[PDB]
Amino acid sequence: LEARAALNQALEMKRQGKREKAQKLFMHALKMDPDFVDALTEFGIFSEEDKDIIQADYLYTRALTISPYHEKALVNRDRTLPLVEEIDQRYFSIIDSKVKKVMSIPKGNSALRRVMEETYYHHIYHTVAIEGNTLTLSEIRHILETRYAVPGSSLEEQNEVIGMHAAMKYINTTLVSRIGSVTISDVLEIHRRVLGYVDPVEAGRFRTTQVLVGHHIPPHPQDVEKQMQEFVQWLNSEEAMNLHPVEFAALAHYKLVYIHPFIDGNGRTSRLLMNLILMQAGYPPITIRKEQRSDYYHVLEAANEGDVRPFIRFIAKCTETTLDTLLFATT
Amino acid sequence: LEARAALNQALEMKRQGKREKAQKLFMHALKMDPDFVDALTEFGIFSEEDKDIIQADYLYTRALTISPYHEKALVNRDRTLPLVEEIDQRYFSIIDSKVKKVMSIPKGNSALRRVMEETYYHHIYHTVAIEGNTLTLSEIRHILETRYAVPGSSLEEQNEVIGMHAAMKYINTTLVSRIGSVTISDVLEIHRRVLGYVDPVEAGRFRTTQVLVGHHIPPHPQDVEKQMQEFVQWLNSEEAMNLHPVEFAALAHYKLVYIHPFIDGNGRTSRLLMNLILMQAGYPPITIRKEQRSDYYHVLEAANEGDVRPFIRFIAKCTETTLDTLLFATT
Ligand SMILES: [Mg+2]
Ligand SMILES: [Mg+2]
Repeated sequence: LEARAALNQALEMKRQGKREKAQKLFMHALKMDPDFVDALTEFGIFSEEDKDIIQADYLYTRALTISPYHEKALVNRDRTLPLVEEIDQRYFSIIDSKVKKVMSIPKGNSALRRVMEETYYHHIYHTVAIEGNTLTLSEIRHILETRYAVPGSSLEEQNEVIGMHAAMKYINTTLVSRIGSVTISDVLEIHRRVLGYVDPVEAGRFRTTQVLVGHHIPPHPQDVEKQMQEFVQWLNSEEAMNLHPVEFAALAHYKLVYIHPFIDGNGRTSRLLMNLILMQAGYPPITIRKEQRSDYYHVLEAANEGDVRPFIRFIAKCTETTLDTLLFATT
Repeated sequence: LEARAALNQALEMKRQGKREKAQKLFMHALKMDPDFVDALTEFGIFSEEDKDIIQADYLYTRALTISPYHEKALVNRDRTLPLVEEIDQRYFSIIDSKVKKVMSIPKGNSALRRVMEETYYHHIYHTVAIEGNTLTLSEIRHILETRYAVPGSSLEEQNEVIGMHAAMKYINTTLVSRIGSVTISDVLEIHRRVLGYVDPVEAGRFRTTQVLVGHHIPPHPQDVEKQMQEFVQWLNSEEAMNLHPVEFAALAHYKLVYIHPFIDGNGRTSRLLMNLILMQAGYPPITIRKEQRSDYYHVLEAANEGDVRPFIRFIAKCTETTLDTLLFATT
């Protein structure tokens, strides 16, 4: 048991007062056994000493999903759960007050006008770049302003960009202002534009083949439609409307990605649905940056393994970064 | 009546023995009055002297569609109608025997192999060039071989080309060899690929707005579906199967263009349907050349004004040119 060995080194290393070695030893131990209950528990206690309550609670919560009767994780989780709820609520309150300031700024303001036009091309850049698109911000600007092809670049990559433009224009023209319930048709019409210029056969229609997505196996094609019916019901439900808008938008994003209803364009379509929910709640649209790709996939994995909270927190931080930029620009 | 004046000059000019002036004077007169019964009749008699029986009969036939009791057109038409039927049949027999020779040539032949690969890119070039696409044969070859964009050319123009490639590949993979009836779905699946990369919203769905096409007003959108049902019924009918394949393929082309079922891609889709019918009858695919555009539109106009025979003859000549090239190349 190299797992059981690595932990005892980590605990010894902590006792001595070497945080950095202990840190790595805890990580090494959980790489060797990701379901190692005592390693999660002891790394949690360690994290609380650095004042990282959220991480400690994530670890205790994970431990219990494996061994729900582990006494040391249970006693600790019972303390941290209500505490982390309060910390998470307090962060939503900081976001709420930062949105109030941004909502207040006069609509004509020359600074706010400049920022919003840049973030349009910026959103297209990052949302395609995240899927492996190699086009630059300026190349994307050239494609959308002139409608002419960029030299020595794949037509497919350029068609992903005009697809994103057509989808966002459709959302802003037809959906953002529309009052009433979201429909499966709304999602199909978004996808039709996202993927239409790349794969017109598959655009606007459900995946017909089972796939692997990282370590995720999504619903079988035969179940995709019913899962999407249950999803849009949730989008229109009472409990969804009573969530904080950032949590509602984050969970809508995660649920759609989990279902993976299309052969491709699931990520791009989910990030558009997120921004529709946020904008309908009077939030600004947010952009998960190309550089955040690895963090993005890590919090999706944590959600798949049973805890969606790090994903929600990740979307909350993206939402705060977006607001900070707008406030800064108009201050 | 400048019409009545121009004719009398033409007749006088013919009496004297000046064919060229008379020719132009007859044309000038029919420009001024396209329904001028005596001008059509007298130009017909003139055409018979040059041994142009087909033109003379076209003119007599046109005269009678205006004035069905004009005695001089009627006596002439009654003579030329059965004669032109025989001449048209004899041309179909020359085409039939030229197809027999081409069908015979060994399938492995290195010369036949070379020709057919060139005509693929050649077909895409002419079918898009006819619709106003400014891309060159080599630019089209670069787009389809590399999938990379050509410098300083519109994405739309390049997407028309990958659409044509996807449609032709689909036809050859799924339709050409398939046995049984053609369906409306087959036509929608062709259109889905033809227009999918340019207009994914409209690809594979019937026109929802009334349009003008030259001087042609097609069926109103509310009638498009029923007209397409009647059209595919005709495609699968007994009378269609008993037509000469060239006449069947030409009339299928004309009927679909007349209905104009889509917002765009009607021409490209009709030329594909023509080549599917020809190839299923063991004919080679044909290409209406960019340079023939004006002749093409002239015979479509003659069909709209009540005589489809010049259109059928035009497709027959295109079919003979195609065969002559193949025979030449392998001789
Ligand atoms: Mg590049
Ligand atoms: Mg050019």
